[PDB]
Amino acid sequence: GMFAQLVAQNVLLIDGPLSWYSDPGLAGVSLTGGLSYKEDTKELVVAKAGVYYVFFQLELRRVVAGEGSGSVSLALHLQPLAAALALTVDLPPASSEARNSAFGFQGRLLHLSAGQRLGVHLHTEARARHAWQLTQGATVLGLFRVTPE
Amino acid sequence: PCSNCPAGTFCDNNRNQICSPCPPNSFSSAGGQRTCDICRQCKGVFRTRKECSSTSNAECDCTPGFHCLGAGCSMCEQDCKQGQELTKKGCKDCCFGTFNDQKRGICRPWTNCSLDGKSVLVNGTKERDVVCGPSPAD
Ligand SMILES: *[C@@H]1O[C@H](CO)[C@@H](O)[C@H](O)[C@H]1NC(C)=O
Repeated sequence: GMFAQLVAQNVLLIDGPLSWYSDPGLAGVSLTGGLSYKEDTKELVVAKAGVYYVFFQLELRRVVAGEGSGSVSLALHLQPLAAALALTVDLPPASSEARNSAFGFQGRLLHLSAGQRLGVHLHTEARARHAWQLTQGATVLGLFRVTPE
Repeated sequence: PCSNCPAGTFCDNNRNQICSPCPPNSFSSAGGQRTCDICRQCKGVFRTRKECSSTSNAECDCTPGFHCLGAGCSMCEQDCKQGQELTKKGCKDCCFGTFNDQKRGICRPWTNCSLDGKSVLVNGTKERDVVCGPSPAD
C-alpha cells in the first residue's frame, strides 16, 4: 500500500526545519514504497501524485520546574509550489498547579504532486526557550493515501 | 519464531524475519522485539550519564548547578536557595522553626539559647539562625 509515518529526530526548541527518523525498525516509524526521506534537506518525497491524509503531532514536556511559557508553532511547507498545515501549541506558565505537558493534533486531506517534497519547520516564541523540549518519539508526521491506484 | 534472537537485535517483518543489528541510534533490552526503541537524547539541561548502547537505554543527569526531579529525571529543578530544603519531588521553603543558610544546605533547627543560659537577641528565620546574647540587663 501507500502510507508513511516519521518520528521527529529533534529534541530542543530551535527555529528551522526538523530532522526525522526514516529507518524502518525504529519504534514508531513506517516508510513504504514510493516514499523516500531526503536526509540532505530533511524533506520526504511522495513519488505518486494523489490525495493524501497528512496528520500532525506535537507533544512537549517541561524539563525545568518553574520556568517556561509561550507558544510553539509548527508548519508543514510544500517545497515545489505558504503554509499547508498549521499547528500552534501553547505552553502553560509555572503555577501552583503542575502542567508539564502540552499537546496538539492537526490533519486534513491534501493533494500532492508527483515528486512533491514535504517538510516541517519549527518556530517557537517563548519567554525561556529552554525548560521546554520535544517529547522524544511523540512528534510525528504521518501520511497515508486516499486516491485509489 | 522471531523470538530466539537476544537483546540488542530485532527482526524486521520485511527482509524475511531475520535478525539484524539495531539502527545507529536505538536499543533493544529484551527478547524478541520487532523494533529497536529510540535512544533517549540528553540535551539542554540534561547531561548524558550512560551513552546509547544497543543493549541498554541512555540515562540523563542534569547540568551542574541543577538536580533531577521526577521518576526518570522528567524535570530539572535549579538548586534551591537559602531557607529551602529539597523535598524529593519539590523544594519546600525550609520548615517552621528551622533554618538553612547555604546553596545545598539542609534546613536545621535553630540554636537553643535556653541551654546556653542566654536569651535571643535576634529571632531566627528560614534564611538565618538565632544569635544568642544576654537579655536587656541594662
Ligand atoms: C521566634 O519566632 C517564633 C515563630 O513565630 C515564635 O514562636 C517565637 O515566640 C519567637 N521568639 C520569641 C522569643 O518570641
